[PDB]
Amino acid sequence: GAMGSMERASLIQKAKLAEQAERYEDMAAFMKGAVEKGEELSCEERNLLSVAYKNVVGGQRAAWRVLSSIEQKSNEEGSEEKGPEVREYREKVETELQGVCDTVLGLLDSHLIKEAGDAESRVFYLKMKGDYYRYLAEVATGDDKKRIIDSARSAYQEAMDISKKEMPPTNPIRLGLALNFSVFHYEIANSPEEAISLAKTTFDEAMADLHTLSEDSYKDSTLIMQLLRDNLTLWT
Amino acid sequence: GAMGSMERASLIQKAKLAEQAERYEDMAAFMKGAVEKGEELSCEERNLLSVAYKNVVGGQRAAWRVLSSIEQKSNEEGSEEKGPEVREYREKVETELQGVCDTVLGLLDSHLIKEAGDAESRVFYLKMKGDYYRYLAEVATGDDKKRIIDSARSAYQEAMDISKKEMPPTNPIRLGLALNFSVFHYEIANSPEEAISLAKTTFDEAMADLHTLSEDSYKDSTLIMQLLRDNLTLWT
Amino acid sequence: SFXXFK
Amino acid sequence: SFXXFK
Ligand SMILES: [Mg+2]
Ligand SMILES: [Mg+2]
Ligand SMILES: [Mg+2]
Ligand SMILES: [Mg+2]
Repeated sequence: GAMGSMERASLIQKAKLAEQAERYEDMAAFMKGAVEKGEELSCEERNLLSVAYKNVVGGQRAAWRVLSSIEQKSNEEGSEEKGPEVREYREKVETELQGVCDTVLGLLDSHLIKEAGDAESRVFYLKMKGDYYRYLAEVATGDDKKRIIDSARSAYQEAMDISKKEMPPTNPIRLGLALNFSVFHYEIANSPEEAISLAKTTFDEAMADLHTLSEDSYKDSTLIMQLLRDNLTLWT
Repeated sequence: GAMGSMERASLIQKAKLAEQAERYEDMAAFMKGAVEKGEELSCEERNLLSVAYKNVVGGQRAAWRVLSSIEQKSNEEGSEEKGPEVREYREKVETELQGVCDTVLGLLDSHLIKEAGDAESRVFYLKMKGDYYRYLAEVATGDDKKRIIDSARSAYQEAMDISKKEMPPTNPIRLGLALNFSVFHYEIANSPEEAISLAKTTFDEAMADLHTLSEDSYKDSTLIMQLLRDNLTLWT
Repeated sequence: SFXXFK
Repeated sequence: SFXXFK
């Protein structure tokens, strides 16, 4: 493990630099080495981890979608045989994507989730687990697709259960979890009504709690509530 | 060489897909494998090669500049000692950048330039040689800096010499070469007056030749002439 | 979807 | 600076 010779604090330091330089592969590798030091992550460090791998897998997912779209057009009416190259390259990007998700899932299993006792950290990491299974779901086609989907569902649900018990309904992690689980329902689970019910209930419960908030926290929560609003306007 | 088992045509095909997916590292590796097949490149293939490596090194250069800026601020007045990490990471990006340039320079020496007999191809590749030495110049500091700069100068000049003899002054490769050699003068060679003289002479000679052009070629040439205009407005 | 809380 | 001619 090639970050093994770097100080934990230096990895975190370089992750922040990598973010500034928009060098997100680097950022993710620095944060992976930081996790493998074996210590729990602080709030700020958890944010670095998720921003890094979100950017990395986000480019992969965008590329996969472009290539999957081309490949579907190669299957269509009046479409000239172009060889195995579109499939081949979509598969190469897919396998790369799948390896990033497996790497993130591996960090969470070994051993971030099990050492996360506080609600803010446990919910954060279980939401990540749901998110990275959801990205595997987006590209899965075999039999295993159902099992990937269930695994995403199960992480999101455990996270939902904890967040409802332990966090205010304006909490930005709770809000973002609900948003993403609703996206899961709409885009993965073929459950748009659940997606809409969850987004609306989450939005309405946060609205009723905003009065408890300082001006800065109000800003943090209403940003994500707007994202719920955006999906509901898209979905209805 | 890990593209060695792929068909030349399949590499070109996948390079085009990679461009569409904005997967430019991939695109560059496909085009490197295509070059190493040993055949001359067509016009369209030469464009793929330069778009690919421009995007790759362009991200590197942007990152290097961010990190070099941070590092210079760490050297300033009232600036707290932060350790060797900013330097270390700027060096890592620098070395990566230097390897991409060396890879491009290596393709041109082995053996694109020497087999390029036509003016459009020879000028294209010598401009690339100038460009990738100029990127090495941007980060060079040792004694070798002068020699890198001369090497950039020398490629640009040979390309300028051929383009003047063999191409119309509206030719987009000739125009882009002049633009970049002028940037070389301004940004690398500490010769802003030369930079301005070259941009203005190039612009004025193209303007007088635009009447010879079809509507599509007029569009191609005036785009780059506008870029000359932009630099002159920046520089004067 | 949404993922770096202030 | 400038580098894919139509
Ligand atoms: Mg230590
Ligand atoms: Mg596959
Ligand atoms: Mg062959
Ligand atoms: Mg160096």
